[PDB]
Amino acid sequence: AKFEDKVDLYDDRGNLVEEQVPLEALSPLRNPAIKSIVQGIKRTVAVNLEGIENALKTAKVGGPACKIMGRELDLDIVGNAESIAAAAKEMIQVTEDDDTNVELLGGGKRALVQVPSARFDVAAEYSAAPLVTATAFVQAIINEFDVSMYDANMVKAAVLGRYPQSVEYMGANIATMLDIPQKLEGPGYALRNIMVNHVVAATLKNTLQAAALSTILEQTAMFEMGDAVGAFERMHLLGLAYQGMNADNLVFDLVKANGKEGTVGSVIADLVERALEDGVIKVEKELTDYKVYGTDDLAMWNAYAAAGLMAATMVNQGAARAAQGVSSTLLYYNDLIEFETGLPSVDFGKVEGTAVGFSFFSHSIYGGGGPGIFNGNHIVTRHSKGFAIPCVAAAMALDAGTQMFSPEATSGLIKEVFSQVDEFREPLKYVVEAAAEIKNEI
Amino acid sequence: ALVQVPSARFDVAAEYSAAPLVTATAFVQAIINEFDVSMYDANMVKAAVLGRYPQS
Amino acid sequence: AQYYPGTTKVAQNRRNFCNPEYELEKLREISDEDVVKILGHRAPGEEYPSVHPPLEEMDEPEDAIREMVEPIDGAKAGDRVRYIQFTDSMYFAPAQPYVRSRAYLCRYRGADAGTLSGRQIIETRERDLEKISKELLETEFFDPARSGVRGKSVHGHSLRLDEDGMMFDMLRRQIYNKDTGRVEMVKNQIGDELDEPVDLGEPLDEETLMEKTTIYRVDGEAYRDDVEAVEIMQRIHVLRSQGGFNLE
Amino acid sequence: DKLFINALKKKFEESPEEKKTTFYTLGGWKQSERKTEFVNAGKEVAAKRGIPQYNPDIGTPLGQRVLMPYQVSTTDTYVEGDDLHFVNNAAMQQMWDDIRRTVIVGLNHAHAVIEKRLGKEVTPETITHYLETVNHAMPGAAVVQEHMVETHPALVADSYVKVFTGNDEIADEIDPAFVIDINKQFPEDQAETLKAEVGDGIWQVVRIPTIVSRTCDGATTSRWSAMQIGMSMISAYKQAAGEAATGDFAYAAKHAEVIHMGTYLPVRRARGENEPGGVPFGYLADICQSSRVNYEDPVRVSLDVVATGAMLYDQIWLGSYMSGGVGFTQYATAAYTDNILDDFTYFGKEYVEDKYGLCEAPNNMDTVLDVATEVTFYGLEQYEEYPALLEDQFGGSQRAAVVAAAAGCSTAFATGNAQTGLSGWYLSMYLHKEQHSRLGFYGYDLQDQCGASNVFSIRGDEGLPLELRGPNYPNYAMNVGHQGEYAGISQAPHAARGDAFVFNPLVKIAFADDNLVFDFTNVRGEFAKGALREFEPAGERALITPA
Amino acid sequence: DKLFINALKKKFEESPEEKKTTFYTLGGWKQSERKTEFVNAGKEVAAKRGIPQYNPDIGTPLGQRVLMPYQVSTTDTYVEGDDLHFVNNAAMQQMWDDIRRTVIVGLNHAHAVIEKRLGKEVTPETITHYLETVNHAMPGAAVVQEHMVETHPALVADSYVKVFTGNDEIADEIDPAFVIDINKQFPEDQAETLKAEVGDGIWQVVRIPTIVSRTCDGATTSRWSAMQIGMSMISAYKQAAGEAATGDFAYAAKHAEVIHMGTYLPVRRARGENEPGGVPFGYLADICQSSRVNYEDPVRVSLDVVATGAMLYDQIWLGSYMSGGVGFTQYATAAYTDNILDDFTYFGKEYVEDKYGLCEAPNNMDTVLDVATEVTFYGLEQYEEYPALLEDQFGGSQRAAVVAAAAGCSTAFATGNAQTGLSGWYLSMYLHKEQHSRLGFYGYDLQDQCGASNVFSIRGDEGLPLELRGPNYPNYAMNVGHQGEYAGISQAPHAARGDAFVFNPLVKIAFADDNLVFDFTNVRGEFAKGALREFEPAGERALITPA
Ligand code: F43
Ligand code: F43
Ligand SMILES: C[C@@H](OP(=O)(O)O)[C@H](NC(=O)CCCCCCS)C(=O)O
Ligand SMILES: O=S(=O)(O)CCS
Ligand SMILES: O=S(=O)(O)CCS
Ligand SMILES: [Cl-]
Ligand SMILES: [K+]
Ligand SMILES: [K+]
Ligand SMILES: [K+]
Ligand SMILES: [K+]
Ligand SMILES: [Mg+2]
Ligand SMILES: [Mg+2]
Ligand SMILES: [Mg+2]
Ligand SMILES: [Mg+2]
Ligand SMILES: [Mg+2]
Ligand SMILES: [Mg+2]
Ligand SMILES: [Mg+2]
Ligand SMILES: [Mg+2]
Ligand SMILES: [Mg+2]
Ligand SMILES: [Mg+2]
Ligand SMILES: [Xe]
Ligand SMILES: [Xe]
Ligand SMILES: [Xe]
Ligand SMILES: [Xe]
Ligand SMILES: [Xe]
Ligand SMILES: [Xe]
Ligand SMILES: [Xe]
Repeated sequence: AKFEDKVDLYDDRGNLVEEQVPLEALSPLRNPAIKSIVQGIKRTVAVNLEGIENALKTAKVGGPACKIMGRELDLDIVGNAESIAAAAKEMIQVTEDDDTNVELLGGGKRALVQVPSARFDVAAEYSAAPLVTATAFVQAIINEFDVSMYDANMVKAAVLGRYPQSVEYMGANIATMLDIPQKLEGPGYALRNIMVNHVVAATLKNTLQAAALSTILEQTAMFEMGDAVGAFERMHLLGLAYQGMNADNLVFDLVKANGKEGTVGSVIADLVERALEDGVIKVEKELTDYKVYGTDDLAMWNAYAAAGLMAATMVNQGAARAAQGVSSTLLYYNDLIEFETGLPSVDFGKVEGTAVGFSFFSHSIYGGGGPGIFNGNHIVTRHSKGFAIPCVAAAMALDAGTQMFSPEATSGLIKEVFSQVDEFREPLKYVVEAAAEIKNEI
Repeated sequence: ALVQVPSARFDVAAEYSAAPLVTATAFVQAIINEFDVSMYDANMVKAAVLGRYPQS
Repeated sequence: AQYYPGTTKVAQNRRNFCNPEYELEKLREISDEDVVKILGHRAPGEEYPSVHPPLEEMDEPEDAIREMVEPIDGAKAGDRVRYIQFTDSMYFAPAQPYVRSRAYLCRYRGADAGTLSGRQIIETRERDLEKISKELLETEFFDPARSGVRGKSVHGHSLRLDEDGMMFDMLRRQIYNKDTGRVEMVKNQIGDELDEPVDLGEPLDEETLMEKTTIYRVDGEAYRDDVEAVEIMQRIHVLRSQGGFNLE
Repeated sequence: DKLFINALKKKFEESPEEKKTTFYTLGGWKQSERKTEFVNAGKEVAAKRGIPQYNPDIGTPLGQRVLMPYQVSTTDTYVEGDDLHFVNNAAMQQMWDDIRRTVIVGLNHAHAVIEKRLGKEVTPETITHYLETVNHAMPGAAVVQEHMVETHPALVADSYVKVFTGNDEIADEIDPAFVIDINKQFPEDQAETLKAEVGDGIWQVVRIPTIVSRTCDGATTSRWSAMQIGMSMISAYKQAAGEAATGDFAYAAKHAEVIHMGTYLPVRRARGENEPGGVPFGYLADICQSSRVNYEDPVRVSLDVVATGAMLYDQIWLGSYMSGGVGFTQYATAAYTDNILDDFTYFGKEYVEDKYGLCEAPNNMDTVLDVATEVTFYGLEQYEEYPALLEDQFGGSQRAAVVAAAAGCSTAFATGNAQTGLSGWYLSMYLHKEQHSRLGFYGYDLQDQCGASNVFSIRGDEGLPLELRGPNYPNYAMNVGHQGEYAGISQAPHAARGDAFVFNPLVKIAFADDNLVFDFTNVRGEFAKGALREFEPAGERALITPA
Repeated sequence: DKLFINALKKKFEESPEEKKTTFYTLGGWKQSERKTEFVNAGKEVAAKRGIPQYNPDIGTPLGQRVLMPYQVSTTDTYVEGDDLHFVNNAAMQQMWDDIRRTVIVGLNHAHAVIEKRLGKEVTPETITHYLETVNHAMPGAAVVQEHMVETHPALVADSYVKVFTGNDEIADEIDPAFVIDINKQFPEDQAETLKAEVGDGIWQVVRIPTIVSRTCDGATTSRWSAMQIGMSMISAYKQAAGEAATGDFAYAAKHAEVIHMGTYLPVRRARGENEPGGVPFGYLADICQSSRVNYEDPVRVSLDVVATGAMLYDQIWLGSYMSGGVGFTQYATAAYTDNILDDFTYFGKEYVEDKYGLCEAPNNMDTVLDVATEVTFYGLEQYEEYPALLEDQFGGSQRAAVVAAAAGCSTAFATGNAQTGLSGWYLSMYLHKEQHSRLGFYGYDLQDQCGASNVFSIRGDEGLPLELRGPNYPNYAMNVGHQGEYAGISQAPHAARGDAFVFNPLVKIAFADDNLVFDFTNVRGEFAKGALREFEPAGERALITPA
């Protein structure tokens, strides 16, 4: 291992799972579960057969309020989903014994489609899962009913939308958690252009699991972006471990100590207290009735601070059961702790900066929206390198129904299909088990 | 310098930009460390390697 | 907790506003109906409108965090999220926008605090907002002349005062009575006329304003004279800079 | 006789069947009043600025042949080609500005936020108050803050917001000044279709100022619209001027229920929303309002769309956005002047109805071979029978687009399906290329050689109903003489069917408005009016200039 | 006295130091000549179009306080803030049009194709002939084909092509009408630097017509330029009109030796080239021509760049392209009116000059802590000592941008390095926020809290010298009160050093051109002239519209 840190791994309940695990057992570069989650995210597609059938029945294809009168086709797609799904699987798969998965849901209304990994070993990116799935189901539908050459193009429009006139699959009746590569704010951002609501949908509103999946996706993107390389690698792993994986039970314990009566300020005071006890910080000098704290390990202070930030979101937005205040917590947890200690806030102010504009663009006329529509690829929330969005995911998870644009409104298809994948639903359980199983191979 | 970024980074990556991005920051950091380039001048090493990104 | 550095009265007042163990001075008594009237989200005695069903009528997912974080009463009831917003004159109002937000999240649970140059806001569950509002209105958070409750048209924090020492208000929600020396709130925060105005008490004396204010000014206590407070801000700037480079 | 005979006889001294004439003795550019104006203007320009500009002695000497007048089809107006250059034609520029500066924005999500999140009531009275507020705010005026500085109302007088809904009773409770009345703008059968498509939905048609659209880009429109919608929602519904719920309105207005005229473009032709390349052919047909005033002549409806599209897609988009310079005036004019395309297309319509009856032909390849071959042979024979016609449309590309448009539209008249019409378009090209051993310019039939195979393909970036295709469809992204004709073929089967719209009913209604500056019910008449310098555009700065 | 005292006295009755005034008794909007004009215009506009528009009774009543006049800095012109709205100010619109319609295109690759691939000679004689051909062709006129319809020369009189070269001999050989003479437009030391940067290279400055730029978009510019370059190369150098080599010229003109004003933008803010978001801060500093006329006053040079950038980036780009409506005229005016930023910056220059001497300070954090703290405290103290000044710049964001700009520019004056100047900018915000317990609007210091850490970062989308940053730098992509000030800080160190350019010498030379419509040597004077409605823009359609 490159680094000497070890961490104690805890479950969502707050129970010790494995003691003294090398930090890099949690690294996306080494952890087999993270590799599995990331590859799953790349290759999974939800197909809305009911939607495809209704689009064809009405010729409502190609985007909102769009319809071509006279193109209507009455095909019983949902009635023949099994035959259609089986025919499509034969085209999607590379061999009979590979990891292709095609599973019908909702009595044939939706279909979870997992494209084989082999296809991606020889692909540049991830557009293979949506494109191969789309054409496979288009051909299966056409063959199922012997749709004529003259009408088949409507089946294509019903499945994939206005592409390629539009750059996106505008009006498509398939869904992925990744968006198209052209929409990346920068190279290596693909794992960041995953809406918070998609994560909350997949984790079925589980606070700690939503935090973990989001942290997993964000920090893995930091590796693909090159941010977690060289001098900064340890900072990002410690942030992944302590903020997203509940390492040493710090997030869990902080929430336990402040859940009944606590506030952002009380969580800060206990975190600062814990850091002193664990030797992470020490009094560097004293001013008039004020103590300036220092540290010989900024990366570790930042991770401790990242843990408290998560705990404060859970305490603050948890007490409100309303996600909107997470933009406030991300800001003033960091503002307060800096003047509490004299040490820089999480991500050296990047989280505070993201919170400033995040607050603005979730309470103003100019753009953004509710917390659930943001993501790491959003111009508003791309600035902190993994330390902010997982808190937004935890907050939306704690939301009891105060948001008009909730995961049910913008990610219903994700909520039905992606949540069926065990690794996506409970990533923390899989990543921790994988970490333990490689603890002595690192 | 010919650089081949390890296959392992791409098994856990969505696409292919890790190759230029991991290489760029690695060589940027190595140059800075080789000559102890100062905090005040290091940003020029970054421009020399990767250009006007991310304004462009 | 230290909250904030510095050796001026301002620094101490900033510390006091954040410290939950500091008892904010109660300067006036406001009726519950007057708070509901000032807020303007519902009529006094009107039922709390619900944004979603009660939490006990819902079956929340088994979630260790949900079980450990006690919801505020308004969230249990399913109350809407409403707001109260204050403008603070730069001429020595006791509370200022950053001071408020920092203090709110030290003192109050489930708070969504927003800070701006001419307005500071908190959003939370309606019934809980009303009790927060009572304290924000009754204590040294508020002065009837140098502070104003404004849901819109907040212009005034940076404007000169009028002949009476009142802060400018495009909508004149708070009226100074020159015959009595007291301030009355003729309209609600959004600017809708009230049937019965709300007595807001006498403005604080210029000497008391400087005693309680949290803004630094050359004609009060200058920030540049609070050398230890400036030093911590410079320290934070330097450490932030070094952390972002991290290749020394 | 033939609809183009009048135009040809006014263009030349000789009869239209005479295969010989005399050249070189016309005086060059001196034969033309417009070239004379240009030469004198060029002299004044160079003198004033100190740099040579327009100079007839540069390059080759124009006017060794007759520099022709052009009849704008369906009019009796005759102008020189320069008058139909988009730079010289304010009607053409305003047509694009009126599209570029328009966006459709729902109020349904917004009204749900108002009632569910804020707990306030939405009524026709609250909507009217909101609409009066947004019509103050949308041109650039303030409603909340003190010391706001605002746009000059007379410079932004063309900016406003209207609404429409399929619910007649709701519509009648809203102040009619703000309502696009579907019953008043559309014939009964079409109005019933459109109102049934919209149902209880309420949709805003927002038009931002032309002066802003010209100062900025098309991607400005939906943002500008959203800011002033947002401010008017704050004002009319008395929410905090910037609270959490305000964000829901911004997301609704900018994303959740916004309908752009055009989608953004990929990086090689990088462009934001509401640029010509993002406007699919089906939208273009629906923006053109011929359908609701000429619905008993499917040829007229289809060719009004062709004129709309040929001008926009070829002269402004491909001829400037994607290239520039002299540009592609004549490429586009061949499709809306001299009644040539009208003659060819009226022949096909009569052929289809005599043989099949409109829409009654089988939708298969048999109909494609029949109709497209017959109409192609008719069109090409006119060029052989009339030398004046062949000299008028001298560019092979011009003739290909006109002949194939008549063949394609006629095939769609027969089948009622735009996709078989598109197949007929490509067959027309193949027959044309073999008949005359020529077709268009060096790269004209890139899409045409790809054409046949991609008409009915279903693959990723190949398969798409014609109505959904547009200037960004891969094969179509580069070349003149196609896009405007494709929009016509998109309209053709729906015009024969009597359909109220081609692809989007909200887009159709959004331009059935009398408050537009350009009259989309009479595109070609507007082009003629612009040519004569009788069109008054919006967005001029005369009010803020010394003279 | 303070440079802003004059504006304060002409704005309010009280002396600038007075702490009390009276409100509510001014008559609302009736106090203002401009608001009265707007009210009457809205009445005429609403009546004429049949839809309510500007109405002072909508929303809250403006003018409970004094609606202030603004002095344009470095002028004696006083106008109401509405006259500095870009929609109401033709000078501001023309400034952006002159940038948007400009592209720089080398002739070096082209001349190599001519001699190496075609085997023809290039000489000053052929270059002049080509330049006479291209100035006929570039506005939209023909040089090769018969029967071409062209643009009206008077509508496109602002379009032309010039060249410059560092080789004085070659420059003298070319007809001076087509030459930007570096020796005549720059002082001796700057001219020598610029000529050494360009060497024997020959570069065209192409400006396409304003009327086209307003009809289309910024990505049109380099394409339009390339078409007419290509047509003029065919003509002047007698190649086949469309052979293999013709493609080499198009590739070189559209990609190989083209310099855009702005690079394209990513999808969320999808935009083509030559839009404001793509113009890096260093280019904007170099587009501004103050450096070559005010080079003995580094404050004046730096703040003319601030005015250039504040208007373009905040009012047109962020206030319209990226939002719209009333917009942010005041957010930008704070940086170029009432001589307020000038007072703060001249103080910092003087403070740096007394303590270090310009450019003699160590380039480290010690200098940042010293200069940015001192200047920040000076600026904020003025707002405390003068109540009028605080009421003048009533928005916290306005004060933040002005104070930090002076602090940043001052620090760069000391170090000669823009990156430490940027560090000072952020230090000023942290002190400002703590002094007054407020800073800007809801999301003003997103980039400012990221600021310190990202000034010296080297990571992928974090590290960049300030000159290379621009409106698309991630932290900077959203918010007013920064971008134009950043262009000033970018200029700050170069102005102190006497540098002829900040970031690109070709961009610097390309706007040292007396045939531009907007005079970039006196940006703020031009804004004042537009405010008075004395500026005559290009691109008007009056010639082709009725009287
Ligand atoms: C120089 C090129 C190569 C190229 O890339 N484009 C050219 C020229 C370009 C220039 C000519 C402007 C000028 O004269 O200065 C412009 C106007 C584009 C521009 N730069 O603004 C144009 N052609 Ni061309 N170009 C046209 C056409 C044509 C037709 C002309 C055939 C004939 O017999 O006259 C042929 C292609 C073909 O044979 O199919 C053609 C080729 C050519 N075209 C050959 C020159 C041919 C020659 O030496 O005469 N164009 C047309 O076919 C009609 C429309 C016409 C366009 C102007 C308008 O639309 O009004 C113009 C479209
Ligand atoms: C409604 C919002 C929420 C939002 O997203 N933008 C608003 C309003 C928006 C609107 C106001 C137009 C109108 O009045 O109808 C416009 C003009 C943008 C637009 N849509 O055209 C604008 N603000 Ni605002 N906005 C401004 C500002 C401000 C300052 C005003 C502080 C004060 O004391 O007056 C504060 C932020 C702060 O406190 O720091 C502010 C907030 C707010 N601003 C609050 C309304 C506050 C209120 O109730 O009065 N703006 C400024 O700080 C100065 C520049 C000014 C902008 C207009 C210009 O640049 O000329 C305008 C920029
Ligand atoms: C955030 C983003 O909005 P969306 O969340 O994508 O709707 C973005 N707007 C902006 O950045 C607005 C900037 C100008 C208005 C605020 C200036 S402080 C845009 O439209 O692309
Ligand atoms: O001559 S080409 O066929 O290249 C096209 C002329 S527009
Ligand atoms: O109140 S907000 O800061 O959102 C508006 C700033 S223009
Ligand atoms: Cl678990
Ligand atoms: K830290
Ligand atoms: K008003
Ligand atoms: K010519
Ligand atoms: K434009
Ligand atoms: Mg080690
Ligand atoms: Mg569990
Ligand atoms: Mg404790
Ligand atoms: Mg070093
Ligand atoms: Mg005749
Ligand atoms: Mg015959
Ligand atoms: Mg007085
Ligand atoms: Mg004096
Ligand atoms: Mg976009
Ligand atoms: Mg001295
Ligand atoms: Xe994969
Ligand atoms: Xe497909
Ligand atoms: Xe670090
Ligand atoms: Xe809600
Ligand atoms: Xe990098
Ligand atoms: Xe029709
Ligand atoms: Xe300079």
